[PDB]
Amino acid sequence: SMQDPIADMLTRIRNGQAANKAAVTMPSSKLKVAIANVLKEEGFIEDFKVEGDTKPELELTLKYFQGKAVVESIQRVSRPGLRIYKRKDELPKVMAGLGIAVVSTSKGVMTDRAARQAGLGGEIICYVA
Amino acid sequence: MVTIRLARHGAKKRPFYQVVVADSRNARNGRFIERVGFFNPIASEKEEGTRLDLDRIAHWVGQGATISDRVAALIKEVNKAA
Amino acid sequence: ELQEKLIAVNRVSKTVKGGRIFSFTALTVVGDGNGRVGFGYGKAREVPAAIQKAMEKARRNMINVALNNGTLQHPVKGVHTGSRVFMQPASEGTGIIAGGAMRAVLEVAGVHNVLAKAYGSTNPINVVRATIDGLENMNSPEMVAAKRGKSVEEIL
Amino acid sequence: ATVNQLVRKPRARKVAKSNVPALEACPQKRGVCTRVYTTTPKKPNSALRKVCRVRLTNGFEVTSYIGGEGHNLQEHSVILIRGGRVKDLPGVRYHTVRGALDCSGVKDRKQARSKYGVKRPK
Amino acid sequence: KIRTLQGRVVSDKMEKSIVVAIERFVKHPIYGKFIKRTTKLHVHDENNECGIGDVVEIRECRPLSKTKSWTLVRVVEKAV
Amino acid sequence: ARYLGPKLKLSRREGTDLFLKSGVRAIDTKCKIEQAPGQHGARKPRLSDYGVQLREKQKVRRIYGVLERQFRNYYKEAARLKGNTGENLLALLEGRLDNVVYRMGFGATRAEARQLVSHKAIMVNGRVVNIASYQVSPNDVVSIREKAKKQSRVKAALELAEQREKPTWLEVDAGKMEGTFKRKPERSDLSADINEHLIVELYSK
RNA sequence: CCCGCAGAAGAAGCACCGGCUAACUCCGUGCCAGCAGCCGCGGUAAUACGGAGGGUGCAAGCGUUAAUCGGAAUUACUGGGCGUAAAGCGCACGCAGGCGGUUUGUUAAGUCAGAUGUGAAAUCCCCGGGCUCAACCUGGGAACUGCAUCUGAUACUGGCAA
RNA sequence: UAGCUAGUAGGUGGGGUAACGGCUCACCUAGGCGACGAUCCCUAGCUGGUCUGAGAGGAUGACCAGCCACACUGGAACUGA
Ligand SMILES: [Mg+2]
Ligand SMILES: [Mg+2]
Ligand SMILES: [Mg+2]
Ligand SMILES: [Mg+2]
Ligand SMILES: [Mg+2]
Ligand SMILES: [Mg+2]
Ligand SMILES: [Mg+2]
Ligand SMILES: [Mg+2]
Ligand SMILES: [Mg+2]
Ligand SMILES: [Mg+2]
Ligand SMILES: [Mg+2]
Ligand SMILES: [Mg+2]
Ligand SMILES: [Mg+2]
Ligand SMILES: [Mg+2]
Ligand SMILES: [Mg+2]
Ligand SMILES: [Mg+2]
Ligand SMILES: [Mg+2]
Ligand SMILES: [Mg+2]
Ligand SMILES: [Mg+2]
Ligand SMILES: [Mg+2]
Ligand SMILES: [Mg+2]
Ligand SMILES: [Mg+2]
Ligand SMILES: [Mg+2]
Ligand SMILES: [Mg+2]
Ligand SMILES: [Mg+2]
Ligand SMILES: [Mg+2]
Ligand SMILES: [Mg+2]
Ligand SMILES: [Mg+2]
Ligand SMILES: [Mg+2]
Ligand SMILES: [Mg+2]
Ligand SMILES: [Mg+2]
Ligand SMILES: [Mg+2]
Ligand SMILES: [Mg+2]
Ligand SMILES: [Mg+2]
Ligand SMILES: [Mg+2]
Ligand SMILES: [Mg+2]
Repeated sequence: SMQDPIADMLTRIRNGQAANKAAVTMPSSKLKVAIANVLKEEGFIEDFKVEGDTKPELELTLKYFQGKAVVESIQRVSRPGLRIYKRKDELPKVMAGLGIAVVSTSKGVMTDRAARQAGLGGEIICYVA
Repeated sequence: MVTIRLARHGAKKRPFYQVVVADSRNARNGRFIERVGFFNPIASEKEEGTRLDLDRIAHWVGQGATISDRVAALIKEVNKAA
Repeated sequence: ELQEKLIAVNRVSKTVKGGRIFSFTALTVVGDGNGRVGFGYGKAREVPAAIQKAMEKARRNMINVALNNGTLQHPVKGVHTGSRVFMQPASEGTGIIAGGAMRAVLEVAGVHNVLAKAYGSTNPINVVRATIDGLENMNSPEMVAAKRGKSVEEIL
Repeated sequence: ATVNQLVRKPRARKVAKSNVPALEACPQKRGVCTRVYTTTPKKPNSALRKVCRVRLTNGFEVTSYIGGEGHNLQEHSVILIRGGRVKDLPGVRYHTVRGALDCSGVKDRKQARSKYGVKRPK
Repeated sequence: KIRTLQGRVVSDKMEKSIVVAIERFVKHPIYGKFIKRTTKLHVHDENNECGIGDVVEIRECRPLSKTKSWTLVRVVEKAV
Repeated sequence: ARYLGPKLKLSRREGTDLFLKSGVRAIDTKCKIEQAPGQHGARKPRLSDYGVQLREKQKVRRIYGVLERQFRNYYKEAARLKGNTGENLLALLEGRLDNVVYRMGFGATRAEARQLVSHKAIMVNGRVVNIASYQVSPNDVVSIREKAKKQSRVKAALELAEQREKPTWLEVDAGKMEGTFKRKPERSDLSADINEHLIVELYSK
């Protein structure tokens, strides 16, 4: 079954970028929408929309720069099999700060840099590069 | 009996004493309740060579701890110095 | 100004009807010491012809690497076939710490300070291919900011 | 491989087996020589290799190779044996220390004297 | 405001006593997985009021028997 | 605990002048400098990567007259210290008392400076210091002792230091035969034919 | 510890030199004697055996043996695999266990933040001080990645309700 | 090594201890522990630490300091804070 819906979204992004698709769609959820906001604010995707009321569909427009995918690697870190939680002083930085790690803190999901600046730790959703 | 005495540390021929409060039954370098200073009998000039936390000494003496004669001499010398 | 190093020479055989025919291979790496490094293979009957064929091939087939003051921008992993290579930046004065095949390519490319490790097969031909591939797949703050549509400090 | 599987059965290192069990984690062992003889080597090499059967102080009975050119050893000679096996000689896993209790330094050696128990010539 | 534990009743057969499970959620030292761990305690309940399956709050006190050193404070959700 | 063998042998093996003699004579008129020692010196060596690292380490050690155990301790200290490990190792070597007295010129060679230090002829901050590996500090003043001031070797050594380049970091008054170690030398103040990075990697192995 | 006397005067060895691995020639021997950590050497030109000359590496030490970790990502949590190289149960049902689509509320167990207590001293680390230097000794700090209690946060996970 | 356990699990009362307590006894209930490894067998003093490792770890517990145990072997009490 679909035990990990967040990983499903990342995989759709990864496979769609590999297949040079203009946009990708997936069933929505507030956690997915909250991650998509972080991706857009960090410039890894162009834009996103939510469509429908009874079965909301989330749609992300992917992003290319030199006919190349902006998201080079995007991997799930905390997974249902093994949850990962970091304290404020252990928040990872990916690609020496060039990328981002999405961290869910008590104040909503944000990037590792923002959470570090806000002095919080939390669950590590994924690494984006 | 709680007592305040010197535990001999340092190297051969260069004694360095740790002023410690401890139960009288334990070994000289054995388990101690608290460390309250140090004494250096070989210290050169411009080195203090003797530091005691007088407040802690007073606290423990008020609880009834005895004082070794050597550390009693140190207290008097320090109180004379300042 | 291009700097060139012979990494490995090997003697191969063909086993023709009359017997074994022996020929030699070379492995060479050339670089400008300032971010351009290429490798050539080179194969010939005699060792001098082999090393010469390799160097000429290496002068072309050369790529550019976004170096950072003689050091890597960020940790990178490179895998060719059975060799997996890990290289991460280090502080000035650390030296180039790496296996022999990686040592030559990093020296010639101009990476003065790197910590490196080779996992899997250490076959020189594939190790060099894997480290070059890893170095090319290493982006810089300006190009990542341009790609992400922001400024450098906004990325920091 | 799965973490769940590892929690139920942790990874279990293979225990290293020693190659000189008679020594029993000791640098050298003393023993008396039961029989001194010469045996032929394995297939690639051809020579007469001098070996001795030794009963060690711990009960173990082993065969120790005698290095160097020439030896004065016979039955009831007490010797010191150290680890190390002469590859092309099946069964032999130890070397007798020359210059030990009864093994004597090889006569007229000049290079590598320390290995063969030869005092420095005057 | 005292230290206390909450658990579930695994057995009520003994007279004036019960055994409770105080299962806790802890991370594994090596692999990092969070695993449930269960600790069984023999608990004292005067009035013999605790039935199996109840959730109970317990407190630690002086030894009352060879194996029993905890006493019941109150039953939580007595329904079974 | 010291190299008491022939000195120019080492320079020939390393292929360069190691300043093991006073300098009154051309080293090439003193030996076949461009040929390796021994029966097989004529052969040009095709030394490997381990070979080149080893040769650089030996060059530095033979320049300063230091044995390997002490040299390895210097590397550990340099690695522990903050900053560039290679430049720290050269700063530590320069700080040695024998090198310092040789630099201010109270000695024709580092061995000659070593004998002067060993025979209680050198004072630092007015205290006679007899240890060759003593580490000198900035603002320290190193002086020749009074009884040893009348040594003809010391006078001749000062004249020889004239021909060599004057070290920037240390200021010397020859009339008083005393010098002040003003500061730790930087890398640029030292010779540019030392490949310290090779030594750092050699201990990385 | 300081001063004086005499006189270079009383004071250098051990391993290695085929490749890995820094350092090569001659003579003896002739699948013998022997060497050997691994690959291998030796059958009349041996840089691999034995001696010599030369050289390299360490040095009041230098080699050998034993033992632990490393290299070994060769138990792989970090950090591996399973078509043919070792490796998918012959197949299925299924209890314990592991995992759980979406929305709201509540809870605050995991998680996170802060505070408090404790985490002996020594040791390791940082800045210093004292033995002529160093080893050694020593002042202050950091650390002791832990545990418990209290106070807050509600994203995520869990519980409860819909 | 898959079952182990009759003072065994709990309760009431008496005795006992500096002190709570199957610590002991009588009566009563029939329990208790175990697949989150009981029981059985082999090995072993434990820790701060030491060594190795980039780290995570691995090996280890000489010296120094804390705690335990033992004093030819087995048992027992006496005196005493
Ligand atoms: Mg391999
Ligand atoms: Mg085994
Ligand atoms: Mg020494
Ligand atoms: Mg060589
Ligand atoms: Mg040999
Ligand atoms: Mg010959
Ligand atoms: Mg050899
Ligand atoms: Mg030979
Ligand atoms: Mg070994
Ligand atoms: Mg390992
Ligand atoms: Mg494998
Ligand atoms: Mg097959
Ligand atoms: Mg198969
Ligand atoms: Mg099948
Ligand atoms: Mg099924
Ligand atoms: Mg769910
Ligand atoms: Mg569940
Ligand atoms: Mg909580
Ligand atoms: Mg401590
Ligand atoms: Mg000092
Ligand atoms: Mg200290
Ligand atoms: Mg919730
Ligand atoms: Mg919830
Ligand atoms: Mg009573
Ligand atoms: Mg009773
Ligand atoms: Mg009890
Ligand atoms: Mg025992
Ligand atoms: Mg024991
Ligand atoms: Mg490792
Ligand atoms: Mg242990
Ligand atoms: Mg002992
Ligand atoms: Mg006793
Ligand atoms: Mg006895
Ligand atoms: Mg007795
Ligand atoms: Mg009494
Ligand atoms: Mg009594």
